[PDB]
Amino acid sequence: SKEALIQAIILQDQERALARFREPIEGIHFVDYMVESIVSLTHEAFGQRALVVEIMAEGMRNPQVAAMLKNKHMTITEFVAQRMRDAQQKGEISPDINTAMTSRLLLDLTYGVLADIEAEDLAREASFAQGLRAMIGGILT
Amino acid sequence: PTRTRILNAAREIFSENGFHSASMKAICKSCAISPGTLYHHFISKEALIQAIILQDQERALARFREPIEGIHFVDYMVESIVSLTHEAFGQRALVVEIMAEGMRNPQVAAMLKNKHMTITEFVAQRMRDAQQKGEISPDINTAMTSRLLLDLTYGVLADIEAEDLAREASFAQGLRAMIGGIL
Ligand SMILES: O=C(O)[C@H]1O[C@@H](Oc2ccc([N+](=O)[O-])cc2)[C@H](O)[C@@H](O)[C@@H]1O
Ligand SMILES: O=C(O)[C@H]1O[C@@H](Oc2ccc([N+](=O)[O-])cc2)[C@H](O)[C@@H](O)[C@@H]1O
Repeated sequence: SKEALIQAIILQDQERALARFREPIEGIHFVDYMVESIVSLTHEAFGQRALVVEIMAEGMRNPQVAAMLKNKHMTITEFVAQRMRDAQQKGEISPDINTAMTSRLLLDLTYGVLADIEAEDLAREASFAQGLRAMIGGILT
Repeated sequence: PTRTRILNAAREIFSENGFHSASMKAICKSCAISPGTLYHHFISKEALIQAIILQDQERALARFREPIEGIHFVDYMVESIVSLTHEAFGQRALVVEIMAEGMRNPQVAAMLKNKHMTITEFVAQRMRDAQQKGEISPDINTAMTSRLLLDLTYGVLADIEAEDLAREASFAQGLRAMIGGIL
C-alpha cells in the first residue's frame, strides 16, 4: 500500500528534525539557534524537500496520512517546546510566551520556507536571515 | 460557461486525487463533455493548472489590490492569514498539491514563480502605503519581507490543523509577534 511507504518516509523526515532538538542546546542563544535551523533548510537537497511537500499535499486528501503528519508534527513541537523551556530558565527568552503555540507557528514557518522553490536563491541575500531573525526573535520575546 | 464548469470539475478531481492520479478522462465525465471539448479549452493538465493558479492568485490579489484603511497593516496581514484557515479545505489542499507539483515539474515551477512574484509585488505596495502612514518601520526590505510573509502564509495554509489552532487567542497573537517583528 502507498500509506505504508509514506509512513516510513515520514519517520525519516521526522528524524532529521529531531536531531536538531533532541539534545540540550549549550552555549548558543535559542534565538540564534532557531534562526540557523530554519535558514539551513534552504541548503538541504531539493528532492528531499520536494518529497516532504508531496507528503504534506497527500495528507490534505488522505486521512490516514494526515494522522501520520499529526503525530510527526506533535513529536517535533514537543522537542522544540522543551528547548524553549530551557531557554526560558536560562533567561534567554520571555517566560510569558505560550511555548506550545509558539513551537507550532515556528514549525509552520519552517514548512513555508521548506516549500519555497526559490528558497536557495533568497538565502543568498543578507536580508533573508535578518528577516527570519526579526520574525523568530519577535515571537520569542 | 463551459470553461468554468471544466475548471470546477478539474478543481474537484485534482484536490481529491492529486496531479499524478487525476485523469482528463475523469474530468470530462464530471462535467459531461467529450475530450475534444476539453482539449479545445485546455490542451494539457499543465494548462489546467495554469488557469487554477490564476484563480488562486486573484483571491490573493483581492486582499491587497486596494489600499488598507481603518486597520493597522500588521493586524490586516494577521487577519488575512486567520481568514485563510477558514477557507474551503479542498481549496487549500489544491494550493499545496500545486506547490508540490511545482517542485517536480519545471512547467509548474515557472507558473508559481510568476504567481508568487505578482502577490509579493502587491503586498509590497501596501507595505509602502503602511510606511507612509507610520505603521511600519521605513527601513525594511519590502521585497524580501513580502516573500517571507508569503512563505509564512503558505506554511499556515498547509497546516492541516490550522483551523483548530485558530480557535485559540494565542494563534493570532503569535502571528502578530512574528509579523510585527519583521515590520
Ligand atoms: O520536519 C521536516 O520534514 C524537516 O524538519 C527539518 O528540521 C526542522 C527545522 C526547524 C523546525 N522548526 O523551526 O520548527 C523543525 C524541524 C529538517 O532539517 C528537514 O530535513 C526535515 O525535512
Ligand atoms: O496565494 C494563494 O494561493 C492563497 O492566498 C490567500 O490570500 C493571501 C492571504 C495572506 C497572504 N499573506 O499574508 O502574504 C497572501 C495571500 C487566499 O485567501 C487563498 O484563497 C489563496 O489560495
